[PDB]
Amino acid sequence: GIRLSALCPKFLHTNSTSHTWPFSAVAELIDNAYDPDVNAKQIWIDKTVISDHICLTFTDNGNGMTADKLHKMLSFGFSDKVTMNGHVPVGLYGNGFKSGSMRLGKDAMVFTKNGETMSVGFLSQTYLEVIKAEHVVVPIVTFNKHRQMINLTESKASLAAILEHSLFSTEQKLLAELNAIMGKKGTRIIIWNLRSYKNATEFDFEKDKYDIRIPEDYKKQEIAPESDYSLRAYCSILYLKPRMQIIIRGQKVKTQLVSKSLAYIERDVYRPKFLTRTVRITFGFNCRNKDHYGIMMYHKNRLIKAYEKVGCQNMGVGVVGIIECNFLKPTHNKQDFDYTNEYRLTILALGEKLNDYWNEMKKRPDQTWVQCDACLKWRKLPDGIDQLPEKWYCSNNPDPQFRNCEVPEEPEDE
Amino acid sequence: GIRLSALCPKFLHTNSTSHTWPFSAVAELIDNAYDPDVNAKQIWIDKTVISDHICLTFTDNGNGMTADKLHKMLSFGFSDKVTMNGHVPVGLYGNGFKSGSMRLGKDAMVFTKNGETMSVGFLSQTYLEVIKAEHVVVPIVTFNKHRQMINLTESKASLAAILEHSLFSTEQKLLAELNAIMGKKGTRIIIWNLRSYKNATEFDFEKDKYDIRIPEDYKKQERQIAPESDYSLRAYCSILYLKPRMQIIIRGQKVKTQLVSKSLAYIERDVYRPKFLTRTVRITFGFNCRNKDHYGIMMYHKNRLIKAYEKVGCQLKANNMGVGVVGIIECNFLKPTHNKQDFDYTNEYRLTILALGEKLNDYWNEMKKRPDQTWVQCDACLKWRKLPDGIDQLPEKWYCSNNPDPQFRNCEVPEEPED
Amino acid sequence: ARTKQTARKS
Amino acid sequence: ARTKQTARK
Ligand SMILES: Nc1ncnc2c1ncn2[C@@H]1O[C@H](COP(=O)(O)OP(=O)(O)NP(=O)(O)O)[C@@H](O)[C@H]1O
Ligand SMILES: Nc1ncnc2c1ncn2[C@@H]1O[C@H](COP(=O)(O)OP(=O)(O)NP(=O)(O)O)[C@@H](O)[C@H]1O
Ligand SMILES: [Mg+2]
Ligand SMILES: [Mg+2]
Ligand SMILES: [Zn+2]
Ligand SMILES: [Zn+2]
Repeated sequence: GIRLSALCPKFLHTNSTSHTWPFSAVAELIDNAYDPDVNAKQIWIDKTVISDHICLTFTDNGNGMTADKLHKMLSFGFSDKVTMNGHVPVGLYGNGFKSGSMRLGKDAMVFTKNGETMSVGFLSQTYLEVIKAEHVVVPIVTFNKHRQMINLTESKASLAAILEHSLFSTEQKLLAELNAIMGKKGTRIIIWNLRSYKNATEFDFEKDKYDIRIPEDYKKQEIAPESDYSLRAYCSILYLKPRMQIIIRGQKVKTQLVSKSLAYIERDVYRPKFLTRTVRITFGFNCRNKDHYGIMMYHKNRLIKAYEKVGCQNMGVGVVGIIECNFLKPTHNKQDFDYTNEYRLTILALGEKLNDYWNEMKKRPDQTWVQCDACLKWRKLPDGIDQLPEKWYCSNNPDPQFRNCEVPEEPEDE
Repeated sequence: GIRLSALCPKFLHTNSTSHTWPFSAVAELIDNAYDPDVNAKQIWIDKTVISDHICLTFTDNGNGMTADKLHKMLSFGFSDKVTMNGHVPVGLYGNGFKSGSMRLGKDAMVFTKNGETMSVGFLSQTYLEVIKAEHVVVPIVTFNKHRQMINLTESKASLAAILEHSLFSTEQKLLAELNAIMGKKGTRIIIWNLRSYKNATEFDFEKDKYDIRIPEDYKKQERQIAPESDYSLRAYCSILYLKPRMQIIIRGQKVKTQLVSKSLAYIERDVYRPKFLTRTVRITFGFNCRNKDHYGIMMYHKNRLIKAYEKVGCQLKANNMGVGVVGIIECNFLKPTHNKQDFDYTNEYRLTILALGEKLNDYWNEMKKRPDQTWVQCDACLKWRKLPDGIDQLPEKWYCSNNPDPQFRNCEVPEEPED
Repeated sequence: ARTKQTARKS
Repeated sequence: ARTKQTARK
């Protein structure tokens, strides 16, 4: 007879307030694709328009979800991720999709295929406001491999809601997105009702069509390094030892390598009292720029903090350190660690070591298109596609904006 | 037929990961007492031991809660607070108690009286682990003014749970805490299983008897010599509210609120008039006479302090500029972050920051005992028991067994030495 | 009821 | 199927 704690729709906004850098939210979605339970080898991040709404999409070729798993994804605190074959999940908290999605936009939808079933999940602030829901309710529709519904009572109600309040008015509209996952397995996340300032999106898509950017009005709370304002630059350094390929705006992201990025590389070790094991550090002088230097702190192969100054905050420059600390704990937005005693010690050690180091030491990739078999029109393709079907038609186009034979061909780049 | 989104117990820890500075969590509990729906005049923050567990307690003489409201309190996202008579609530998110309590400790209990009923609510990670709940369930027990149980099916179950896994193993143990709320109306929050490092709590209670402090290994992350507020709860509580409406008592000694007029010199006033607003924002600029070296901008939101000692303008630029210069501004137009220790980093925040620095620069170029403890004597045993500051009035006859303080509740317990 | 006072010592 | 290639930018 004991009551369950309840979730109010308003909390959805509240849970997003930790992200003050939007890329933190983006990073979270990427992480979920990266994690070994999904095991995606590609993630495509795109900007498109659907039903007159600017949309951000995250599409991956990973394992997908059962319906129940979908529910957990749309629920708070459920995570069951284990290391596989030395692939360690970043995911811990069980909050990352909600916090990220909602930070990016009011409304989000998840289409997933696990190769036995496909499901569609709705997490909308807008929907909840309209129906004046007192609880967070997440519609789910599920289908067999044959496009036949299952779990009908849930599905019927869910579909009715989704069709009515969703971007996608028709069943036909929904399955198109399911179709945009080319493989048997995978997931597509669509987010709309993006944060707008000055009646325009927080993001700037105009300046570089191959990037998602933060407008000039840019630096973090903290001359800004690129990763601060370019998603592409950020994605490059996001993973220390990349296991997945990220495509932004259809152009794949070229990962940096320490070699060819740094000179006078030297190794160092951290042997805290509190730790069983040693932790390596790599110190380098920064080739590309100068102004960008500091420590790169990675946790579980993912980047938490970058360009953090240590030791000498002038004096000591162009110096970079790379360390991975799996013993620290990330904060709510995974952009910092908990400010513990151990964290403090690590920072201290890093500075001393860096100081020692200092004293001691002194063409984008080609686009690809396919021709439609029933227009003869050429339609643009994103990188990272291993296989095309024998014949390709505008109808099966993943890009929402050229799914019609009657859609004029895009000019190639001037 | 659509499914409800679900809360997993593990989330309770997750929600607490915003707070990296323990005080931010404490602050949330204070705000909730401060807020006009509660309207507490006084809040008592204490360290005590119960059932062999160190505990932090937060007790107020505010309006209290109905059973349902208590449920919402133990629920995520429900807030319905409105300004009254110019008293503007701090809370809008609906997450602060959960985020705070859980940051401070694994388990928490809430006792409340609204003067028609009293109810008790349990929010424990430990309880949830032990019964392996897949969902967050919050047991609640509710009573009538006559100490009779009501809403029985829930209470009956709720109660059984509280006794078994709670600190308080008996109906009697529970009612004691309810008693510790002296007024007809009010609330008591008890938090236990506090965070421990080095097999000791993250907090240091022994260095100062009258304070809750963070031990030295202490500066905040942002900071580089540390002002008091960073390591002392009392120091922090002084500056917490711009125009205080409530009295905070820590460890039984009340907290005296700092005043600008008595704290700053060469006070000057400036105005912020940005294009995005229809109203002026006042600013106060002062020189810090007192510790030379805590200076910067204090930014207040809804009369509440969000960040302090933010360095702006020339102060940023070099070692030597702006030192001793303090600014006070309230920004109601900004939005606080998850832990309410910062604002959302938006074009508006950036602009405001820029203006403060320019304005601060202009200013800079332009210019150039503790209160007594009180004791009460037990009528039955004649022992003297220490009393916290802030009590408006006492009953005619007082006995060790009606003591709010948990540690001295029976006459059989030795009288405590005076200082 | 009866009440003393004392000095708190820093 | 048929696939062109192109320079970017
Ligand atoms: N792209 C995806 N593909 C497959 N499964 C996913 C995907 N995104 C989320 N999930 C599932 O839904 C859950 C939600 O992810 P998230 O909300 O990030 O929680 P988490 O990754 O487990 N922990 P954290 O990320 O640390 O908050 C994950 O546990 C996954 O099981
Ligand atoms: N000491 C208290 N006395 C009475 N009611 C309380 C008390 N603390 C919390 N509540 C109720 O419980 C709710 C939860 O508080 P909290 O979790 O802080 O949410 P909030 O203050 O409404 N919003 P925020 O604090 O901004 O997250 C409040 O809205 C109050 O209605
Ligand atoms: Mg995740
Ligand atoms: Mg609050
Ligand atoms: Zn075609
Ligand atoms: Zn006595």
